[PDB]
Amino acid sequence: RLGLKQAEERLERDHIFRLEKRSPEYTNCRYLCKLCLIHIENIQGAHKHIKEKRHKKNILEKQEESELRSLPPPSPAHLAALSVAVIELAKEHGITDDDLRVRQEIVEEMSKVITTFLPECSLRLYGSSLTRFALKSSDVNIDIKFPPKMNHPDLLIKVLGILKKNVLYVDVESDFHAKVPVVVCRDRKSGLLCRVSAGNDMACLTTDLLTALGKIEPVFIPLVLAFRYWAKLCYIDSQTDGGIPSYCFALMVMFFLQQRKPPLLPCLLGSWIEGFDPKRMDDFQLKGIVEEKFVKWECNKHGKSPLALETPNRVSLGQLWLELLKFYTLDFALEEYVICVRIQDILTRENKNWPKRRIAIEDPFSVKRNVARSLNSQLVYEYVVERFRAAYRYFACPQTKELYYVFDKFILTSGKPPTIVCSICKKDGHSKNDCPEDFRKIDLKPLPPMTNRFREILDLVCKRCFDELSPPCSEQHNREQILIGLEKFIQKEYDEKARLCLFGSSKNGFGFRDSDLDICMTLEGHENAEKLNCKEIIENLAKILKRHPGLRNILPITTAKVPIVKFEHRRSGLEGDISLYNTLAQHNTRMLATYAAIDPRVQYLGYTMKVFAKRCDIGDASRGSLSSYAYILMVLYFLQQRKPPVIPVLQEITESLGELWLGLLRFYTEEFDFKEYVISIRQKKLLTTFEKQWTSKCIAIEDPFDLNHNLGAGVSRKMTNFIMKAFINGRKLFGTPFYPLIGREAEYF
Amino acid sequence: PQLLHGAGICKWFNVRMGFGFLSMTARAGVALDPPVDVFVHQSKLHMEGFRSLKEGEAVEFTFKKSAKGLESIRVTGPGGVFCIGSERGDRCYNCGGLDHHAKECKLPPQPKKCHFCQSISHMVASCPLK
RNA sequence: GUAGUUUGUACAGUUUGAGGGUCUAUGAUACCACCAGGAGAUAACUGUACAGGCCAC
Ligand SMILES: [Zn+2]
Ligand SMILES: [Zn+2]
Ligand SMILES: [Zn+2]
Ligand SMILES: [Zn+2]
Repeated sequence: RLGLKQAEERLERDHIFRLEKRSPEYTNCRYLCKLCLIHIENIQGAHKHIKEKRHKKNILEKQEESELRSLPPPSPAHLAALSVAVIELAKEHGITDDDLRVRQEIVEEMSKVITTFLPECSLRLYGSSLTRFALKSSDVNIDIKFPPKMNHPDLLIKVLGILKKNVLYVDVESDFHAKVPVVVCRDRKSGLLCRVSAGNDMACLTTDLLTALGKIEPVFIPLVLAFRYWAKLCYIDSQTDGGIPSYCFALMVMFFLQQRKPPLLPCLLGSWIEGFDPKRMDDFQLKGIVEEKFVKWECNKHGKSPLALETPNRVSLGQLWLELLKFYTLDFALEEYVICVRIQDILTRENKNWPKRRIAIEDPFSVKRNVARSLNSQLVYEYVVERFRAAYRYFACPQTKELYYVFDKFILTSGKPPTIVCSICKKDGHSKNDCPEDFRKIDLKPLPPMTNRFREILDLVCKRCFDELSPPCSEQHNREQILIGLEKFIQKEYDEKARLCLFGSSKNGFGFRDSDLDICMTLEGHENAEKLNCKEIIENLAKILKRHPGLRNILPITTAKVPIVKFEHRRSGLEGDISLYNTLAQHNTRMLATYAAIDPRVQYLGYTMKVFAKRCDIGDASRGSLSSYAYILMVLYFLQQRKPPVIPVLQEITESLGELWLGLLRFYTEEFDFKEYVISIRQKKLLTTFEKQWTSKCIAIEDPFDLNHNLGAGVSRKMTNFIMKAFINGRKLFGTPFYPLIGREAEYF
Repeated sequence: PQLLHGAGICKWFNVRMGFGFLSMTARAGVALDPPVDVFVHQSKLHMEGFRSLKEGEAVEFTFKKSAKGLESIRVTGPGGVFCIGSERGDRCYNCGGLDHHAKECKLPPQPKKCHFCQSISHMVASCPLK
């Protein structure tokens, strides 16, 4: 009996504990690791749980935590040295009030530059720059307040172009893909970063809240200079790289000053509000700052709340700076609690219905959304805890020289580069340069030299997909005979004004030999279906075709642009459609047929795309992939982007075939960005996803006429990965030379 | 191999320097009465690593005659298996045995018992009678 | 609220990597000397726990 009680001590040595009652899902499991949070079944499995590499990293994590948990408390000489270190960080290159004036001069100069071209726009310095919660080499936060009679991507692009033309604010970037689309630049006079945003008045009100707190308390100004210098010394500040924003770090230390007993900043909502309730705190909407001492609030009756304690209590900056890292390494639960400073009380994840596996912070004036959503990967979070550990290990250890401290790179980085989760795919285990789904990085395997025999093989493979599916002229004769017969039948039965016009699979250039007879109806004296009772015509024609002993498969459909009837000719056994003055679908089909009629290579490449998508399990939208219509659209988009544009833009008004298709695969692997640009015809410009706001969707393959739904907005990103794998295979299986059996070339492909 | 085969037992073998003598009961596939003595070296043992022989174990060899006496050119175990070595490579931490190892071990876990005095109070490296 | 096409980290088993005092040669009658308390170091596949990513209902 006691043998098992002694054997379990080795398990208990690293966080294994037996569970009294069965879990709702982990029923048969009996044991649990505190560090792994994964239920365990039996003792031999627990030793098998000991061998887990996840449990191996967790043990080192806990050992580091316990190692620097018990550093000796700082001496008064140590406190004085820490105070000297934080004031020299704050004064030598950290933003002082003099450097705050320098930042204000920078923003005023940039405002002069912008208002020279955009006088209706107005620049507001805000954010981590102005708040006196800054850093030595911060990025300036600037909001643009503009009249609403303009496009926000258009003004952002214009500001980006102005800054690119400007020679002072160098290093202009167009990061329009983050949670806030921001222009980036670098002020040369200060030599520090600057950024441009617009419309984030919630963060402007938060900035005013923080700056009022700063005019109240003095330790405000050095504390986040020190904290943000640690944060940029560990590369946690890059929210684009899965980190946490600098403004969120400002809010983090504001919550610290709120919660560091005895408190040094008062909260915004409290007991002085008679009739206040913690649960309905989101209903207490706040407003701007009055006299830099109060915050306004109003319910749709109003009032103001203090931002000051009536005595600015003075404690040493070194003690504050050490206990900040104490709080945010060993005292405050980073993931369990949302960092919420609207109330002194602890606010959980489900209280704002947010996930529970990383850090969440709330914007004071945007309490609906989590501003700390950029934390995704668990490994990056554990590295962040490790960097907090390295900071607390150094700064609470006495030094030799004489006590002296300096924010060295190597003491906190420990030589290890930061665990940057991939900013493109947001998946751990690989860096930004290691993203497989990155379109632009697919260049690691340049092609072997293209033999002309290989070119002939590719030409034959691309040609066979068309010629095996090309309709013959006798089918055209049969279809026009069925056309005139159906015209005579509908005229003699339903309405003599009915005239027939072949379109679609008979006449779009994409139909096959046994395709459907898609026929448009026209009425004498009627140029549109709006004047016609479409449902009555559809149902009467359906009844009459049912009465026809020569036409079968009759069925009305109302899901098209105008209601249609699908049927089948019994004698030819040929399916077909009847469409009444299609509103747009017919115009789009006519435009596609005109694009086909401009160059038959469009039909050749499209048939090749259809067959190659079929063999790569992505044949049509009936199988969940891109439609053959979408395939034709992206083919036409490639022909546009293959400069000089092989097809033109109708709305704006000599490569070999196998190499044309291989160049389509090459373009849709690496020469084109799906997440950044739009596959659409309407403009010759490389239409960005930021222009059309389809950054939330995977692939922006947009119809030039059907602007309502992006075709790729119906297509998943894992289907995007599948078709990207198909394109890469076309670069490899179809794009590298091979000499298979005659007729088996495409089958081998 | 060479026609001068043989079989027998291991009379003696030094682990440290790596040679010995075998009591051969067979000579070139023909049984002997009485057995004779044939020299063996560690290099004659067709094994990888630091080859060695356990005294008293059975061996099959191909031998030769030299000036110093009979010497076994190539020596293996019965059926071509590897040899053992003089025995006077780590035990299972689950069970204290070379029979299995811990991943292979499926018996329920054992208390931390010292090997020398067979007591669960202490570990064997801190045994008082060691 | 739920399915769909998918990343990591672990998961149990299988197949390969050190066999886990590994390592170390000194060719003709002797070596094995002198312990840690530690549940075993990768690559591949299968099944998978969990969050992240996505499209539709
Ligand atoms: Zn565990
Ligand atoms: Zn990636
Ligand atoms: Zn065992
Ligand atoms: Zn003992």
